[PDB]
Amino acid sequence: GQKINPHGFRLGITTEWKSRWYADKQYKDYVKEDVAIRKLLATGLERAGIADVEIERTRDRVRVDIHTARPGIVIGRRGTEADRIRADLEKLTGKQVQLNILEVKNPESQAQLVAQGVAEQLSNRVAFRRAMRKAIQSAMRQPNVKGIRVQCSGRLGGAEMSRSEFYREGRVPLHTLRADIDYGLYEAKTTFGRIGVKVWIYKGDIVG
Amino acid sequence: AKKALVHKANKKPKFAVRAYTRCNKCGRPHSVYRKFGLCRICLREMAHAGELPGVQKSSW
Amino acid sequence: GQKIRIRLKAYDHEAIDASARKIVETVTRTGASVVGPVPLPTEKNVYCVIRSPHKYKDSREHFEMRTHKRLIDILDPTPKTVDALMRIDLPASVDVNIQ
Amino acid sequence: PRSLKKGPFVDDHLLKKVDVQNEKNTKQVIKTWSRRSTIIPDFIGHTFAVHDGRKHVPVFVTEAMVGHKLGEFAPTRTFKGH
Amino acid sequence: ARLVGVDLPRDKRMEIALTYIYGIGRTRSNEILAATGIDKNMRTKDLTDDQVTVLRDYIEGNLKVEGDLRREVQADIRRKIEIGCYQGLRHRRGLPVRGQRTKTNARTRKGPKRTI
Amino acid sequence: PIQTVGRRKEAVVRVRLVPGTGQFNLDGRTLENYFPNKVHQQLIKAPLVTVDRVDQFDIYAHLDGGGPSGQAGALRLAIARALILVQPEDRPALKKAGFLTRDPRAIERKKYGLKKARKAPQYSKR
Amino acid sequence: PRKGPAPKRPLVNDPVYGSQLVTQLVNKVLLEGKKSLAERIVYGALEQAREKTGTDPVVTLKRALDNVKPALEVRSRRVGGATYQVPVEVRPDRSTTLALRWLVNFSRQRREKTMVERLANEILDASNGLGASVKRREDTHKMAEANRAFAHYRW
RNA sequence: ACUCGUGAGAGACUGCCGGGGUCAACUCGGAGGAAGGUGGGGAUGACGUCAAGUCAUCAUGCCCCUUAUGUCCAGGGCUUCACACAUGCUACAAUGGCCGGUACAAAGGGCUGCGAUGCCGUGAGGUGGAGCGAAUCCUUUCAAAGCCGGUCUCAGUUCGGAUCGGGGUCUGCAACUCGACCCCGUGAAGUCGGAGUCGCUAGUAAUCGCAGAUCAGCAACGCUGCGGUGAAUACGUUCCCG
Ligand SMILES: [Mg+2]
Ligand SMILES: [Mg+2]
Ligand SMILES: [Mg+2]
Ligand SMILES: [Mg+2]
Ligand SMILES: [Mg+2]
Ligand SMILES: [Mg+2]
Ligand SMILES: [Mg+2]
Ligand SMILES: [Mg+2]
Ligand SMILES: [Mg+2]
Ligand SMILES: [Mg+2]
Ligand SMILES: [Mg+2]
Ligand SMILES: [Mg+2]
Ligand SMILES: [Mg+2]
Ligand SMILES: [Mg+2]
Ligand SMILES: [Zn+2]
Repeated sequence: GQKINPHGFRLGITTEWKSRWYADKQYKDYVKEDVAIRKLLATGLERAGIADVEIERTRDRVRVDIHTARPGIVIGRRGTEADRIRADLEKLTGKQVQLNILEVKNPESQAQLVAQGVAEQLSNRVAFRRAMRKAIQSAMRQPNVKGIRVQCSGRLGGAEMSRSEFYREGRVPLHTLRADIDYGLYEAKTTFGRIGVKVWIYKGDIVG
Repeated sequence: AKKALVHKANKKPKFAVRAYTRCNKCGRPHSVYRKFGLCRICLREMAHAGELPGVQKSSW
Repeated sequence: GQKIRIRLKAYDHEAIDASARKIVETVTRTGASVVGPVPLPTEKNVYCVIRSPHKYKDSREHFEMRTHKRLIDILDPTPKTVDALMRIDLPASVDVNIQ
Repeated sequence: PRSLKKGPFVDDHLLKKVDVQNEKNTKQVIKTWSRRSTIIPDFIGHTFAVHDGRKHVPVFVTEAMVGHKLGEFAPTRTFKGH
Repeated sequence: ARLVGVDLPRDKRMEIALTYIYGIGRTRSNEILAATGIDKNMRTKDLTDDQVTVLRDYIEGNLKVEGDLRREVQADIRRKIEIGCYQGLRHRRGLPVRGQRTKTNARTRKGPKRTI
Repeated sequence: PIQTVGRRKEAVVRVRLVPGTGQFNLDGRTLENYFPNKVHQQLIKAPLVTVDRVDQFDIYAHLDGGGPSGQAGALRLAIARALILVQPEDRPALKKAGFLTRDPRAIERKKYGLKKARKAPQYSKR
Repeated sequence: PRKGPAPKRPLVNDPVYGSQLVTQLVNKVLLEGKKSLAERIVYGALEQAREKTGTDPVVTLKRALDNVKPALEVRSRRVGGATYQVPVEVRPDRSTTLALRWLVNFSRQRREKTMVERLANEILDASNGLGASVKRREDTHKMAEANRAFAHYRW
């Protein structure tokens, strides 16, 4: 357990909470609902490519912002998917929700989405070295990215002995608190088990 | 956390003292905090994700 | 005369100070007296958890929850000013209790 | 000990049975799972087969046993020695 | 002095001297001396036969001590053993009777370690 | 008025140096009631013995927090600062004797895995 | 102390007697941080000394110190598997440390009812050269002189 | 106006002065300053290692069960006891025990919760409920060690408080197995611990209380944290371990 989660390490300084509310008495109930919402969302738009979910609460208003690579599949042109999700949302939550389905500017700068892309290639029996190098090159071309690291571990290539390989390009200063490190993790599903993909994308320094 | 036990922990028991808390995310019986409704493992994970408002890593 | 106390609570101090400005400005624009944002002591809740899922009772991680507090006492509550305070739009990050 | 405000505790079912038997002047063997009920003086002549977790042990009540719990007379654990 | 069969210590304060009676501890001592009006700070040397008489009269009246008390204690243990209650079986075995640990400790009841 | 604050450990004292003959109103008490220990007395009045104005002042003090020895140390600091206000040219002597330093020594926090801040659990090889 | 000697903490001057020897003595009597108790133990013992000898207590304390301070000491060194007691000179500060430690430790082993009595009597005996602390000094020197041959190690 | 609370900011940089130095790094000392030389302490664990730990938080490949290896319930067990190891706590006392008086904290917790006054109980506690979602009220006006006084007088004791007898309180549907606490009685081993072995370099060790999480209640002497009182010693790198 050698590496502190990059997001949590910077949570007070360089990154921000993925949910905004205040409650004293309702805190436990709010968390329970959040758990339910995020499990309902993480297992719905899997092939849509979700990076972030932000949940805002106040009175009964439940604002859910879903960041996605392409919103096309997250909203049918008839609103079909928005209506289906809002239906299950309000049902579960008990109150009224406003899905603000957004979209990500630079998909290939987004560590969670880069992790999903590597994972899906491994799910489609792509040589893991290929997927690693592809993600590295795509990310480094984009203007903010000053460095990237990608790590895949598990039964790589279907072998019986676990391997943990990593490729790195540029700077990835994990120990620097002011360094803006974007972290993503995704679990690729394969005939021989699960292989974990971690991505660290350094995008520069924040002073506040 | 066998699903039967998770459901039975959500039912009203016939005696008030049979009620016990289980982690809302995974069902773990031990080390469930009252204010969060989560076990120590889920607490650590969610707090690192920033999914618990106001909860941050503590140093002093 | 009648007095209204606004207790403001938040987790981030930046959100709490920003929302103490918004209220003080609204009250000044409606001409009432505002005692101002008095800073109350922060509450600190501390949690200690075992890092590993099993058997490593000497590896721990401390977590913190700070709650910042600001008291705003508004004197001379003109009914227009009361209506304004009820119609201010404030972030969900900030809890406003009005008395 | 159970506080005197509440009096002695006896499982409602158990009570019912012993009452009936002593009301109809009869001393039958009463099958009981209730380890936790106190011996009331009403029990003095009755015989109880009380569960020890494995079987029912015959307990014959006596004057000197009143106010003890029924489970005190059916040992749970067996230890012959090492 | 001589009190209910017990020789009180040579020169001990009264509140301590009375605890040498098998039925009397420090609380009952202070009680008895308050009711009899004898100064608890007195030495046993200075105790007069008249005071000894008032002492014997009070504690033989209100209190059960010495043999009477020992017989009652033995009778209470014997009852438990006879009726076959759980505590009685524990007395037979020479093991803790108040649900204490036996895997370790329990030496006061078990005696010295007979290592195997 | 002359007012100054001295701090030591978790004790804050507020001294009011006024002209007098060597009297202390430590929360309403003299320097023998509040601080019976002779060592504490020698400590509180040490700055005055360096200036030589042991009987040239009265002191009024509010003592809060910490304990007897912390409050004694906070007092000595407060007084020494008050002397700097009364007569600035005493600063070379008072600081040379070290009375103007705020002693930063505070209780070290207890660390997890340990019994105290440094005391470790008993170790065994096997 | 692989990187060199560490600084010695300044000792204050006793308010009642004005010897730093006295406050050093209280820091040896000190148990469990109960300094006020150790303080009055030492003050009481010096008063018992003052009344029994008539003379100034700090002066007799210094005299008893000078009769129990070791000048020469033995340090053990393994050399060729054989273990040799090596005579080494005692630096002045260590001499007084040793003397005071010996005085207090034998006072704790004395027979009188209270520590004030035991400490005062040990101080008085050591002023005359009679006490157990004096015998310890003499035994320390006896072992040094018996090992004079092993001084050539000079470690 | 002093504290204090919490916001913004200043401050430590080998920056300045003297001597060492490759006019080098860096070093020894001095001034100024609250602080001096990464000021003290957290958070932070590189590439790897041990086929270390965890399929019992969770997830998951493959195998197995599906009238059971699923699932509901009552009772019992996880609390056994001739022993052994390990981590602690309380002691063996007078630098103490007991009684009386009296002083000085920090941090934290509280809603079918924390609960003040008064009254009733020797006491645990009862009764009743003021006031507080709390810098407000409750957790006494919040401690103990400490300081003053008296008493015990080196005794297995006025040390010790195990065990066991009797009588109670509270929580809970229910304290037999198997709860904590209180009162009366009882009064064990224990006289500073063999070979050996552990922690600690200053607000440290030692010692003293306080709070919190879990939690109806608690096996809490545990754990996480908070303040009070406060030492000794470090010549040195021959020797042991890494
Ligand atoms: Mg429970
Ligand atoms: Mg007796
Ligand atoms: Mg061993
Ligand atoms: Mg670092
Ligand atoms: Mg293995
Ligand atoms: Mg399985
Ligand atoms: Mg069951
Ligand atoms: Mg167990
Ligand atoms: Mg005692
Ligand atoms: Mg013995
Ligand atoms: Mg003895
Ligand atoms: Mg060190
Ligand atoms: Mg509890
Ligand atoms: Mg401490
Ligand atoms: Zn969980």
